[PDB]
Amino acid sequence: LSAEDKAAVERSKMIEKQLQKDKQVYRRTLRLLLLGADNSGKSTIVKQMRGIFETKFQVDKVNFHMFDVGRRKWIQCFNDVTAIIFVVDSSDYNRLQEALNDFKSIWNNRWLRTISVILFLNKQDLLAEKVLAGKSKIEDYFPEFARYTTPEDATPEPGEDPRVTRAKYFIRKEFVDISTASGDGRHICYPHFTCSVDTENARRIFNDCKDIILQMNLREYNLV
Amino acid sequence: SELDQLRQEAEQLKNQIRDARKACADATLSQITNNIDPVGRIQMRTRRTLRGHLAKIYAMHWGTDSRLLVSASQDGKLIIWDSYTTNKVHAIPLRSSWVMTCAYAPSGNYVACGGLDNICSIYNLKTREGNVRVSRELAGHTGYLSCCRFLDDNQIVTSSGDTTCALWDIETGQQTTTFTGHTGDVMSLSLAPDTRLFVSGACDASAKLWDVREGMCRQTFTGHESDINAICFFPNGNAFATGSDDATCRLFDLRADQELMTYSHDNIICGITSVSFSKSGRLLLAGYDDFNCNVWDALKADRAGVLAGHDNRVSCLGVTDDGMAVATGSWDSFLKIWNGSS
Amino acid sequence: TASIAQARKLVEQLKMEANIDRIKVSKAAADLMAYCEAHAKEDPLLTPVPASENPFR
Amino acid sequence: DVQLVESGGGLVQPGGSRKLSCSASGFAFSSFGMHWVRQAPEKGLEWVAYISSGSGTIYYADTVKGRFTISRDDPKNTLFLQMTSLRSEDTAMYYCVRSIYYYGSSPFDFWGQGTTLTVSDIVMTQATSSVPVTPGESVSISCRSSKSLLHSNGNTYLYWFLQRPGQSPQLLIYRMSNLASGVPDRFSGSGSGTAFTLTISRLEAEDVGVYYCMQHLEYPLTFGAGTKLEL
Amino acid sequence: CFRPTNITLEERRLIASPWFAASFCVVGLASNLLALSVLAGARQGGSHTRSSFLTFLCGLVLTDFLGLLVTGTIVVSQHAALFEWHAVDPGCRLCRFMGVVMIFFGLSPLLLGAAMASERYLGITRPFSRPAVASQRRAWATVGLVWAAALALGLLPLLGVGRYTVQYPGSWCFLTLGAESGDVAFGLLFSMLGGLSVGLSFLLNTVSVATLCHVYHGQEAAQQRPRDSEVEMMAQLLGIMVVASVCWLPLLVFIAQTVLRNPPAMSPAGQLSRTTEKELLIYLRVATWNQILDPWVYILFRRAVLRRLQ
Ligand SMILES: CCCCC[C@H](O)/C=C/[C@@H]1[C@@H](C/C=C\CCCC(=O)O)[C@H]2CO[C@@H]1C2
Repeated sequence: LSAEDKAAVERSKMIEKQLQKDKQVYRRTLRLLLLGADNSGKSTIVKQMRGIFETKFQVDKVNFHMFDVGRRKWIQCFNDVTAIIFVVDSSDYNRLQEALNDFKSIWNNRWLRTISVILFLNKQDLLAEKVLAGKSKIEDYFPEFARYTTPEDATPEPGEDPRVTRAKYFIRKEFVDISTASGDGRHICYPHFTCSVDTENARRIFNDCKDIILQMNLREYNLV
Repeated sequence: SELDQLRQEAEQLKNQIRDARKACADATLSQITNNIDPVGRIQMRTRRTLRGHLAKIYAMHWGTDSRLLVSASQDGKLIIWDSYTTNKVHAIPLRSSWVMTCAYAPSGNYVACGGLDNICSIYNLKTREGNVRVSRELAGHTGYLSCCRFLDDNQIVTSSGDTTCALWDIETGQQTTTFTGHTGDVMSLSLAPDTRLFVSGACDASAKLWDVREGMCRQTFTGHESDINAICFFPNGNAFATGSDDATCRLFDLRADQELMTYSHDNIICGITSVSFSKSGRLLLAGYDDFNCNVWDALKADRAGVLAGHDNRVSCLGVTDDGMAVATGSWDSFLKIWNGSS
Repeated sequence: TASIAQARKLVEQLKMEANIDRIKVSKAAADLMAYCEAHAKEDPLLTPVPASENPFR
Repeated sequence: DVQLVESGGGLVQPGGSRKLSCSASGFAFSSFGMHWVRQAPEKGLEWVAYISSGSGTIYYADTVKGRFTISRDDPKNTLFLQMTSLRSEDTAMYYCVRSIYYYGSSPFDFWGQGTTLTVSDIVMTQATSSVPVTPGESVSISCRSSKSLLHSNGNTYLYWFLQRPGQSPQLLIYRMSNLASGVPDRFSGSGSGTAFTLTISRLEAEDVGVYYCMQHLEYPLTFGAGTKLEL
Repeated sequence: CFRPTNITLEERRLIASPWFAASFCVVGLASNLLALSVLAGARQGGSHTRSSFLTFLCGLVLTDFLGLLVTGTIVVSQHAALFEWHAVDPGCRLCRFMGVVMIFFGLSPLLLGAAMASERYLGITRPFSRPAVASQRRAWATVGLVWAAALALGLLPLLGVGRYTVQYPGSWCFLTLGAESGDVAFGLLFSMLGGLSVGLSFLLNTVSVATLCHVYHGQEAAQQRPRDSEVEMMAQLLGIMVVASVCWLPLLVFIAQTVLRNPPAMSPAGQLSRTTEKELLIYLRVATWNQILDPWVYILFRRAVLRRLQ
């Protein structure tokens, strides 16, 4: 090396030092993909917790990087995200089948075979009113809802109508039934019953991500 | 009535073109190149490994001096490498980390990149301040930026996921020409050596040849069964090769206006991400989803060799202007420089 | 009237592509074979150079 | 704009101490290595010290090693030179010089205006001290080195500078052939091995001055005696 | 080092059987190689890089394999050729080499076992603390210091603190169970490092189990997915909590009590009681299996490894 080459190498090693500083921030920040429909209300949930609309929030000294977008080609970019936050609106029965087909594409995607999905069934307060009114019948859209019975393992909140619980868990079962169709434990769906004005939505992502991270470690130690 | 009649005329025109292509298909490239000797086994070793990217590498581009190259990763870092020494010459922090393409200007004074932010950012490498700064942000595409290539220091061509390609005036920041006609997301483009034409491949499984100055589509090439992900001009400018998700590479001829040869193998069932030619054009290098890069004999459609040095998808590759080496980028965050030995 | 306007443009485009001059595939194949042959010696990847002339030793 | 202002110079007693400061504005100071170069009255240039970007590498000339200390303050963009045991041999104009090193960079591209201090090895040879010239005529300047400046990587580390009367030196040619930014194309550098030539086609009034050839093959950086052009 | 030994003909096949310490080497080497072949296959894939578990695991398998190969050849050879130890090697070089290789390979599995427990503890109790990349170049630093700490303890008898003497039946050298100042200083130091390493593995692997069961008993976790991976981890941790403690604690306690016995267990002439000589031999063979079961409990007992073998 000449006198200038050694100085050039010194420049190169200072760049590597700056890349190392940015590496530590990169791993300590979790990347979350936010998917849904126009009426899903995902834009409200991210705003309450605070092209690509990125929002960064920190919970319990853990940094979360959530990319809100709103696709077979640009979905390859989000191949190493910790979790995919899929949000649907359970109130609209007409578009639930569209969401179910949309969810099937995400879950069975070739590049999303190892990404857990933190499914959100948004607007549960609105869903209860629709079932309570009784003007719209789910059996019109889903004939199998007539032969559906609430499992004994269900844990409805106090002051909740049993009719709502039967309808609420049927919507969840349709999404969960898609999750158990395939995957063989590579990825796990984490359904939740959230609403727009819910202040606990940040922790539901936090606890689920901890389980997602924990299940990644246990696969390393078990040599899966 | 009128709409039904017009769409019937389009089918008649398509049959007219198909008959015209069949008329000039007197022979096959396979029959023509049967007599020539094979290239043998192509053995390339990893001379250099460029480490420092902390995420998937999505694009790389050599400078015209055949020594410096720029690579883009989704850790939000554009890095320019001295390939001879593996020294990092620059580290450009990107405003948007979702970069999908990068280009090195032929003059060497500028680099460009852009991704899901729908912006092509031009970076000035030669400033009196000693740092790389953004010189232009080219806004106007309504979809993600998939590819970009400089014609000179003032002109750049970008293809987007909004089904259109654009030619930009960098000084004024406005797109002088817009190239429309693709019905799917345009995934790649390649400039002709004289920079008068460029081909683009989209997800409608079609490749269109565009005239830069005139601004219209000259020819449309079909034959793929899935999305085209990669495209590269032949070194003489009279042909180009494409790569699709159907695990096939096709060699199209501009003047014959049809496919000449298909590069596929029964073992290969994965999509192709990047394609390039050697300096003489005898070798067609393609990157694959199965973590490997297969070097093909362009004339005989034989797999000449395999570059197996990555633990994840081969996302990009490129051959130097002097033909001395080929770089391969991968989702495992490494770049490798390959060439053979006597 | 969006579909009818698009139909006219698509038909008009196919007219331009159908009026180009096309050479035989054998003629086109020969040019591709000729270019590879002429530049075979100056292709380092096809014919590796001696280690003294290889910048990536 | 890029600026380099030196301060702290002045008349000092022999054996005393003085602190020179170089404030940088208009460029990324922390990315550039910095040199101090001095010029004794009616004499040529003499390199004093070097501190790299990031302060990892520091070099001194033998005539000043142990007495001078060079340091930088990156947050304040200030370059320092702590001097001790000052001798009458240290009476010179001290220049602050920036130099960045990467593939294709142009080191020594900008010099400061300099500060005056008054106190109460490859050999570069420029045998021709002065050359009588006329405007519009081509002039050639020759430089010689005791060692071959051509390195095994292909670079020839020879720098050509121009110091117009009353002005700081300006970079003309870096690595023996490349033309510095902002320099007219009439200047051309040609050389081989140990013999180098600077050709100036169509000489003008501004080109009048002293020309120095410097080697950057190894430390300490050494300057030629200098060739003066006069009308 | 030429301790006088008189092995009775009755004990030549009852307690000091030549095959007693010969079958352990055959089984021990086979298990480590079998558990290293599968480890090599997983390493070649490179699909496990977010945790440094494979780095510690690779070191543990290599340490156990070498410990059962270096000491294995010495013991087997002495039972067939050159039975005498005071005549084949009159100089006290082989015994010092034997003494260093016994302590180094008798403490590295304990220290590595206490290191993998810390990796499992941080990767379970606080998943967010562990980064998503192992940085194996810096993972070997912990493995390297473990060997450095173990080898440092093994050179104290060579530096005047403790000594190595031939033990019963006369085919292996180990730290002398005397009452001298060096013997007490070195006898307890070996036990304290060994006792803490087993104590640290047990303490950490109990909190790790106390965390998985807390998750397993979780109402949401029970219905969130089929929790079968956490079950396999409890079994793996409980295997470590049993194999490590049962195999090593009797040996460490035996050394601690023997050195502190009043009157000393070793006569001033330099002869141990015959009852104590056989007890140390038996406890050593108990601790031998820990190097034979580490390739099993850590690797081969995995349901995801048994499937690959078939
Ligand atoms: C502090 C304990 C260190 C033990 C490390 C190592 O794990 C020992 C392994 C055993 C060694 C036992 C050594 C001596 C006893 C031999 C008794 C006999 O002669 O029959 C060799 C016979 O089995 C295997 C190899």
